[PDB]
Amino acid sequence: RKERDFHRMHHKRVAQEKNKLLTDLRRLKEHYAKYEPTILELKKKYETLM
Amino acid sequence: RKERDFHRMHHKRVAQEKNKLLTDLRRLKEHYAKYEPTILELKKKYETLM
Amino acid sequence: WSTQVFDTIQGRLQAAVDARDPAAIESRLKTQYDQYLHTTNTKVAVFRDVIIEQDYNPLAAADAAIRVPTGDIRDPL
Amino acid sequence: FPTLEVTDVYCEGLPKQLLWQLLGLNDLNHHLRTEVTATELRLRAAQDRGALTTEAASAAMRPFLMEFGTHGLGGRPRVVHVEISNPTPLPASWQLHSFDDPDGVELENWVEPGRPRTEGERMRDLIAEYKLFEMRPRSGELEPGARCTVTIEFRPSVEGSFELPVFLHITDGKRLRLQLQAVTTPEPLQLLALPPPLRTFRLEPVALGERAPPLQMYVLRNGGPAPLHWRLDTAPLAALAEASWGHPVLELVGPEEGDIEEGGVAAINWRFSPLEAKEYRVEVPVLLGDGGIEVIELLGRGFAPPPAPPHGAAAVQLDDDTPAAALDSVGGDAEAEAARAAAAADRDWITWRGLSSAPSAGMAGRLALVDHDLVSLGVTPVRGLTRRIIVLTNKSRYPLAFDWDLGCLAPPPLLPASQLQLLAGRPLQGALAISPAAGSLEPGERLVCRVSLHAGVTPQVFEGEVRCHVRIDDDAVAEAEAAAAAAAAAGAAAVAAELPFVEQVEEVIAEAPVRGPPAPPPAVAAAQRASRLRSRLPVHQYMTTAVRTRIEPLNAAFTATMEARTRRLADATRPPSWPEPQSISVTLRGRILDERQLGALRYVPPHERAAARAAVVAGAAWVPPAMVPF
Repeated sequence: RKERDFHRMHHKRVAQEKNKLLTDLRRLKEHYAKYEPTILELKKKYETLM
Repeated sequence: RKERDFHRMHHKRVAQEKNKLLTDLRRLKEHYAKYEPTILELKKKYETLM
Repeated sequence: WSTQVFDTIQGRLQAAVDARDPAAIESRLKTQYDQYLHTTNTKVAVFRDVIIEQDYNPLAAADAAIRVPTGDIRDPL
Repeated sequence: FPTLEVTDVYCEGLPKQLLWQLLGLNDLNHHLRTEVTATELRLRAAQDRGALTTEAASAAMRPFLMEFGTHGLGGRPRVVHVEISNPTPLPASWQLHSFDDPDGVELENWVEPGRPRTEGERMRDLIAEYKLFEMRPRSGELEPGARCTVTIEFRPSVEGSFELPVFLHITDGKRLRLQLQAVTTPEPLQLLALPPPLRTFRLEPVALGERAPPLQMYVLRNGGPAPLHWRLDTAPLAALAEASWGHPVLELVGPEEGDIEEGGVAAINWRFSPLEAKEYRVEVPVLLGDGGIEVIELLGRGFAPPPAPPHGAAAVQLDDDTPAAALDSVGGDAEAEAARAAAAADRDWITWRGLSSAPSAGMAGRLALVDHDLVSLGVTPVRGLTRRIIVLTNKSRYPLAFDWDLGCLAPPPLLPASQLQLLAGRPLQGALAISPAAGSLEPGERLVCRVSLHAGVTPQVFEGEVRCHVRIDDDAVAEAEAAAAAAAAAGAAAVAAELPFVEQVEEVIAEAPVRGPPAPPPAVAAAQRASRLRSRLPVHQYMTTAVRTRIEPLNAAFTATMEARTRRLADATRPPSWPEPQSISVTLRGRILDERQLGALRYVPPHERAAARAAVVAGAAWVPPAMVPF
């Protein structure tokens, strides 16, 4: 039981850290999907200019 | 004993997944850092072309 | 959670509420309420927590209630 | 050591011999029977303390392939019933284990295995997600001689290939890995039945100077996908003939091409006529409708018989079958008996210790039982009429229509002795018949069916499969229902006789005040009230009209619950009986042998040499003479 509890908390804390990384990844992805349409619009203006 | 073995294998697996997620997050940070200079570069080229 | 707890408790609630005949329920509640009516009409006053539990014992109604046992819960685990 | 044995395996529409061969159960039974198990102790030690890993265990455990072949997408799932028994007196406890699958551990807020990023583990995880491979009993325990009836089922719902390793893990004993290998094709791509014993077909050794080499039958099955268009290139055989001083060897007798239907049987006859005692390895390709090789290797040897005595000094006629002395007598060559033993392990299911040749598994859910599956017709003379009996029993409470079909064993449209030329081009070179072609059978009624084989002039060895189709007798059940209806009508007539001319209101014409149904007697009203209060709608789920108007989602939930309660009645009202028609099949193997070959016991298996000698010395097989033409 002692060994089981030790491995339980190691596994759980690792899983929690993985979930935190996933949330951070979501945040950055949203933050830069905000920027991407500006690049697309500049591309359209560039093409029209040529 | 079954629980401790189970938690050991899944602890190792989630640690590996966390490491992979960290590497992917670094690559994503690189790409996002590549994003923002493109807006400035496109703006300057747009001005020069027009 | 549904199947282990709620389905089990509702299934045990049924086949007990269903088992109870409506006529028996009516007769039971009638005996109780007529006992209360008789003690109200005879005695000058009615008090809770003061009854003699001899002429009128209302808690028998609570005794004659469906009791359901318990099994196991998955959410609490 | 407490071990296990597979006695028999049942699957839908597949020969028992073919299933045993595909699962390679000979090797499994051998390994589970005898092994020192030196490394299995280390394997158990690693299983303890959690050191074992699936990949390392598979790499070190020598997996055995559980081949389910290819399945068309959306086809019926395939079920495998395996009977596990204890040969050893010690009771045997066994635990099918696979670390990917749960090991009896309670999961509480533990994230499911993440993105594997390796396609092998990914395929394993999709198997786990969509229950593609499932074994029902999981862990079990058996007393000596018990039967467990394990079931393993595969669900062809996803596309692509799938390999899942599990291992038997007997508590005290050997631990063998089984790799369930299957592919589910979203598109029809023909894949011929390709078991390892059939890929390298071990030809039975034959006499060097045999007047007529025995036709040997090779059976091809379509498998899961669309019907298979096969064509066999004779060019390698022609090259062999050219190398062999222009003599025909390993000749094909049937058609060069053919079109096997889905789940069908096609038989091809080979003539092995050797010129030396050396091994004759010949490799032939099989071109399918779509591009494919499916190459087949044929191996045979030379018998090198004892020199034929001159007529003056011939052995007069009026040695034990079991010992290896019999094998040595059937071919003096050292490797001829080795080839014969290899062919026996390849095709003769009788010699396999584990197999029981009994219905065994599948007791539940089968409409009927053949008392003795895997029946062997005895070795027969040239024009021999050999009969056996097979009894069929209806376990179902419903009548069963029993029809008989022959895959490649059909007679040409018994046979007249003079006109045996009709047998030309026929894979069997015989006429199989069964006394009941198609008969109805009441529940719990056992029927005797006489299977009779009338052989032709060409010596042959056949290992065919005969199908029996069992269906629920709609005519019989309808007749029973009609009889019940007639009885009800008679009872109604009796009631009418009791009460003369009971009035029934035909219709109503402008009943000026609206008249409701007549009031039931108070006791009946109370009973109807109690019936209504039964199946009362649950308290937490009953939304009053006010609450439904106030809260739309509660109104939608109430409507959904009403729809569900209405739906619940339909399933009960539907008669769940009348299961699907079931096709059982029995494998028949026999040896049509020439008189010379029978007298010399040239090709009789050692298992039946006693019967062969009996039939030679004292006439034990009938030869229907009929009437001579002249």
